Amino acid sequence: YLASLIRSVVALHNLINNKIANRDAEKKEGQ
Amino acid sequence: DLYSRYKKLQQELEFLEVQEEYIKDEQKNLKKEFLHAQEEVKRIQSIPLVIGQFLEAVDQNTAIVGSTTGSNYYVRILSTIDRELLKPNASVALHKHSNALV
Amino acid sequence: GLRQYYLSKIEELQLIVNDKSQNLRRLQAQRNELNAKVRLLREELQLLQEQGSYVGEVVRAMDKKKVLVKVHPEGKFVVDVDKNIDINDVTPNCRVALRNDSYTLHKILPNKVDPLVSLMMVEKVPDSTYEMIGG
Amino acid sequence: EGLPKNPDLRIAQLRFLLSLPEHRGDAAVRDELMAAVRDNNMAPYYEALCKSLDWQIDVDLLNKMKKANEDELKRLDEELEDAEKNLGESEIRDAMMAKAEYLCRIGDKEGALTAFRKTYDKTVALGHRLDIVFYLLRIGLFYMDNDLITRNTEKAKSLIEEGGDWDRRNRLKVYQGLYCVAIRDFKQAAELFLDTVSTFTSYELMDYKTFVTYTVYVSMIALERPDLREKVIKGAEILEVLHSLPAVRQYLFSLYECRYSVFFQSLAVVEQEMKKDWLFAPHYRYYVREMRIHAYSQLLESYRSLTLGYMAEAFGVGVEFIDQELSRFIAAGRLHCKIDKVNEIVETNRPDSKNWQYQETIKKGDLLLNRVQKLSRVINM
Amino acid sequence: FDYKEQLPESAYMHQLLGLNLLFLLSQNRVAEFHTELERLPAKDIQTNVYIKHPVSLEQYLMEGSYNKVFLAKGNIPAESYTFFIDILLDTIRDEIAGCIEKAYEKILFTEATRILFFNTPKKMTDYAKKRGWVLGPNNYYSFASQTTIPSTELAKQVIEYARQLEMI
Amino acid sequence: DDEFEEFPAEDWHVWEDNWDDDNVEDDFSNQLRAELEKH
Amino acid sequence: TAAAAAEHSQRELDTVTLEDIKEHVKQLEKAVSGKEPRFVLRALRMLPSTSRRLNHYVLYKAVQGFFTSNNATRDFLLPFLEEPMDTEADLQFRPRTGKAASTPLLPEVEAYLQLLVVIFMMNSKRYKEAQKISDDLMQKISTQNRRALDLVAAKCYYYHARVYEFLDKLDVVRSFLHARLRTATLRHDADGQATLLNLLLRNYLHYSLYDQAEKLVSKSVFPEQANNNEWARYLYYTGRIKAIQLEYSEARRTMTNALRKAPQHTAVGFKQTVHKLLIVVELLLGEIPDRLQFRQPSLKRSLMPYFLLTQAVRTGNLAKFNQVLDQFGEKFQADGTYTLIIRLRHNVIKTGVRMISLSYSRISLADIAQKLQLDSPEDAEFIVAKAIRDGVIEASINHEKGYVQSKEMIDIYSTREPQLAFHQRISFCLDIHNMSVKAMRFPPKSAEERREREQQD
Amino acid sequence: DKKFHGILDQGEGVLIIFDEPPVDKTYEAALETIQNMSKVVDSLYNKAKKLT
Amino acid sequence: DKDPILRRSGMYTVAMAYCGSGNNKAIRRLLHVAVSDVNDDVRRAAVESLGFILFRTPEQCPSVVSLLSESYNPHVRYGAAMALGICCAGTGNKEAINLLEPMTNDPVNYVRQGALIASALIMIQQTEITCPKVNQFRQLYSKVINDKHDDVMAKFGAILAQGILDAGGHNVTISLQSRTGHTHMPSVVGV
Repeated sequence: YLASLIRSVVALHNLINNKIANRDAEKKEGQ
Repeated sequence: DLYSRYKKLQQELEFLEVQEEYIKDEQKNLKKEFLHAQEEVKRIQSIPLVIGQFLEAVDQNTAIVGSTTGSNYYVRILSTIDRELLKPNASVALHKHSNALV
Repeated sequence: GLRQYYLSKIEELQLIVNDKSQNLRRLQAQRNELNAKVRLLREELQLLQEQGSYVGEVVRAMDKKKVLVKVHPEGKFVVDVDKNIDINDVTPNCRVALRNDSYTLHKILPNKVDPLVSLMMVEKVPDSTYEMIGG
Repeated sequence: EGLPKNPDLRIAQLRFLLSLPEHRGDAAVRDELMAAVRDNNMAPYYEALCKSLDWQIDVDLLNKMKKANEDELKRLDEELEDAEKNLGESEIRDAMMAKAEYLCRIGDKEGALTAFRKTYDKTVALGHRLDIVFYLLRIGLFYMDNDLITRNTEKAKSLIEEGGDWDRRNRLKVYQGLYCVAIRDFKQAAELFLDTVSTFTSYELMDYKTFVTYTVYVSMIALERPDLREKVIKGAEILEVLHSLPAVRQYLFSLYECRYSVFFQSLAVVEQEMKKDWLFAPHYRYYVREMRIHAYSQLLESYRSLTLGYMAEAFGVGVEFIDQELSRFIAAGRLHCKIDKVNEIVETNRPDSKNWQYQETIKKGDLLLNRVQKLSRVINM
Repeated sequence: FDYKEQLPESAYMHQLLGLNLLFLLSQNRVAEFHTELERLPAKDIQTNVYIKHPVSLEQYLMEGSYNKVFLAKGNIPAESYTFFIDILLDTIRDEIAGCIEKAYEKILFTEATRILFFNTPKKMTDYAKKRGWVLGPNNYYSFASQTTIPSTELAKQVIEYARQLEMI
Repeated sequence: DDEFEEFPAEDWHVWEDNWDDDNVEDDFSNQLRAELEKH
Repeated sequence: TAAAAAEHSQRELDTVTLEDIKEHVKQLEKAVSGKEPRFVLRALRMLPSTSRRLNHYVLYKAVQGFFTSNNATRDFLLPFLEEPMDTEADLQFRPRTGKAASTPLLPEVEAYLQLLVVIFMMNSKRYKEAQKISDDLMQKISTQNRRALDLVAAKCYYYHARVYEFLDKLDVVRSFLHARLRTATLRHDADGQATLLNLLLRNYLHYSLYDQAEKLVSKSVFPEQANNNEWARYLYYTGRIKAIQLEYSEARRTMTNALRKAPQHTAVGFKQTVHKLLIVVELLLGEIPDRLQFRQPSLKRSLMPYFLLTQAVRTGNLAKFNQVLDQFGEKFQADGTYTLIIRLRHNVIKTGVRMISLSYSRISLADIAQKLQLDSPEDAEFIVAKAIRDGVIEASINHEKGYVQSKEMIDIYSTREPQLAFHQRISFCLDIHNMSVKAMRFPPKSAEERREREQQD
Repeated sequence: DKKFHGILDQGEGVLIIFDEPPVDKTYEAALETIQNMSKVVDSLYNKAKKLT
Repeated sequence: DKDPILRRSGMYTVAMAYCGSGNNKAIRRLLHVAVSDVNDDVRRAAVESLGFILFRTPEQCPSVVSLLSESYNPHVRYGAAMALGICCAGTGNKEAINLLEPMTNDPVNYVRQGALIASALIMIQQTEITCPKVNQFRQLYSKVINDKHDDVMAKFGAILAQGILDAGGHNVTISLQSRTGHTHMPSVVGV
């Protein structure tokens, strides 16, 4: 359970980073 | 025109069946070949290579290394190398001929 | 009635093709990323056998796109700059990579430690402030 | 000596007292607070306090304080401009730091904060940066700004790490222990207070008597018997200050050596003063409950069974009251026994610590899983 | 319920609705009971005796207040409620007997009569023969008849964990 | 996005949030005083 | 010149809102041209702000020019919309003079503008011409049939249902709304289907036809591809239905999901209602709400009655419970909870029994009755026996001596319960990881070097 | 004072002595890790909601 | 069958049997073999077989051939190039030409050869206005031929490409189906 929770938090961090990169790229393209 | 939308029916079948499983097995075999490619690029770590010191990192895939022969070179670094081990002044293994951080 | 029949099934199929197209574009993106990664590795094995590039410090920039460079640890050459670096950016006392055969300045590496910085690091005068001073 | 009492925490104490319903009208408290207000020309703070407490604004006094504050601010801005033009960076910093100091001394939270941020931007001395950070931390204690407190605590830790000022490190220990007491983190409060008991110098916050009182309270509620024995019951400084203090020494030693029902009169008096105190006020009920649970556990640990009659005799309380209290705590799950009521007798048991750890793991994992799921919904959509 | 307005309502409405609630309770359709009960207006549920007796009877049944459930037999705000209440009493006798089965490591007879709300030892003996008891060899109905790792289910769960981890 | 106007609205502590401080009870000082007085 | 200054401020706001609606309608026609509907969702995201700024007959100033090819609309819109615009106003700002190519206005844009008219009537608080014009819009959209039109149709459906809500007669819409739900289910439009189902469930709840709503939920399938707000409303309605039908676990999960999916910056009324009912449902299952809800400023005075209810139930004595009932019934009728709260009476019985069993090994039946604050000890007897049967308690009753002796509380960690708890948690964590990995969106994405390498070699 | 794990039965007048099991370090580390990862999740709030 | 040559024979047999039919089962089999089978020659043969099967609808091939051309295996890329050439032979498909243009100047001699040959097959009997890439590809062919950088197989591809472009005195087109819509068996066999 501890490892699964840690993995879930890491996956959420990866998703946050991916969405941040996506918005940055889209905004730069729109610029 | 509406039986042309039946043409669109067969178009839908074409997208659905032909391409989905195609990409599925394509990415499966691409994972297989990725493992094979990593094991192949291991080839550059051949035993007879010269030792050096990792001075500075320029890019994610390039760095300056002082070879033990006396000179120092700005050269690419193997991707399959733990960058946490590239501490300052850390001893590294440079390719004998290409002189890259292997 | 049959016109409505057709248009109904046609719209059903339009929805099916639309969602399947989103799905297939996602799958194609995944596949392209993986294939690019693998191709990058396989070309990496090939392009790591290239000669490593020397590192030399520019001492003076000539005309006609040539730069006087001291290559570590022996040798002072004049190298033609590559056609990707504005010669105006090779100001003296800066590290630059030189291609192995036929030395050719092809990159401006991060600047060497300033001689003054090195001298002050050797001298090691402890940093001070008025609040450390008292009396 | 300690850092300046610019955001005087005694003013916050008096405001909290006047906020309490049994002191909303205390003549002495009101008069002392007004003495401080008129002595420091707290015009903005006086206006805000009158608004909050529904008092009548003494327009004449407010106007005179406002004129005094405006004159001071104008004069000190003139000094700042003179330092800008003629004098150097150190003089500029001194002038604008004085402006921040006066904006605190007139209880102007936002202006003082902005002035301190500008001063910290324009300051070059690590010690002076720590002084500014401690000013901000004291403002945070005054206004119970938890975000400000945590941010400035991290800032102070970072600044101390370089420089290694142990005096500043001990001062930060005292400040962080005060914050931990405020937020009901008694374990860390006791840890910090015991670390800094022999090096306390922060008189800007509170006297050594009150510091040792708080240290003894948090140590009793947090530490186990061996640690309490080694630290509080034998620390030379704690023992001397407890010799000075007639009451808290009796409270601590009664708890330690099992003199019961005197522990309860002590707990009642300390509860009253805890309720009076602004720092311990929204934790006095919790502290009393925890101390009662600790006393019951201490009495019950060394006996397989113990009659409710014996419990009541030891604690001086009645059998029915001790029975109801004990049953309440057992239902809460903070006592390791059961009580047989047909023939009153309390029988203890020894549940393995694995059960407690599993319950705590489930609870904390549920909190963190709820947080993770909330984050997931926030991001995915 | 349908034709609100255009109708002046019937005084018998609340009585008959309470009778319907009694019927639902007797047949033990609690969900439908509560659903229809929600139809009754607030003050009708709270004050009107005809709607209070059914809801109160369900409250007592859920709590286990079988004494007050039995006293409902005397309460009976409308005599027509007897029919739907007798069957509920018999079902409640069964439920009480189940409570007795699970609890009461040992129980006697003279008091078990009042516990089961019976009034005749012949009825007691017939009911004991129903299901089955020990008859009280010492006048005590001693119905005190109170490992195996779920390895298969646990292995299925662990394999599910593995599959959910490896389909990445 | 949506203000959720379908429904009406009625005009309108970093420590662990526990449901035990809520008990309605006189101060422990008062409780102990009463117990001692009746003792 | 306060009047003139206010008029000028109003006129500049009119220009701003006019250009805003220009941009919105532009989005609409470019959406229908490009075949991508969600552009209409982007346009419709600002219905609240547009409605808030939709006053002073700015929509008159607009429609008088827009609605040039659909003169059949003026006959109704203008008489209800008056002619309050100043004589000249020196503006003359229109869609190229309200004239592009004599083309009929796109049905989506016409529906959008007429929805603006309907919501302006909503704000004006005159719900008769609003009803008539809403019926006219319904006829228009029923005649029309377009995919990009489904979103505006959904918004129109919701606002028309709101008009009839204010009319106080929703049973009249019942038939038309339900038939149009059937139409939107036959034609696969998830947004329309979801909104229609939500409005039908709201009507059923308003008339207290929980059994009807139960069948509707059972035999209707909600579209999984619905927005967070329709999901929140549907989950709330389903949770209330389950709570009344005595499916408390389903009530808890659906209602918690509704709270989580509701917007967190607005919808204070929805949050208050969901928190109240969820507090009731938790308290009914036995789980007790956390103090965070009652500490929340948004909803604190609203939950005080429920706060005292929670205190009473958790304390576990029917005295405090029934006094609390007595004081705070009125709010419980303003909301509607009698059945749930008296099921909570039973649950306070259960909680008192649980506390007594946990804290006591042996205790007389009279003491149990006293601590449960019950009637005669025989009732406490039967309650305790029923609890032991149900499994609330594991104890055994000694009637001869008239007490209750509890079990030894078999060490749980040596059983499978920790495995089950950790299994639920592990499954959910793995689900979170899988959902995140699936959600990660990957955005779409030299030979001179090749030749140079070949030549240098 | 925890100098030995036992309990004093006054009634009979005996001294029961328990071979108290050691405290599991795995659960201690798991709880501390849960706390630290809660700090991590707070930092993730700070990054996401402020940026996202 | 065990033999890779027998497997390639199976791929070609599928191609011939289902030529023009666009049978989804044949497409599935050929594409799965091109993906997962362990021999590069048969992978290339499978891609070419898919090209054969899809010529009645030249608009469909571009997608799959693009996915297989911006791809992993040099043989798979080459097979995609020939699939495009076979599919669009005589059509001058702008999409196919755009797909093949990057393929030229690929890091593989035979891949460049196949891309050039397929490009010429597509622009068979074409002109500038019909498709604005004929001059680009003609000058590319000429430079490749009169260069020494390029590999011998790239030179072979360029010569064959010029021959195809100017095939039949530039008075002939390659169509796998007759002008009346009947599959042209001589053309299928020839290709």
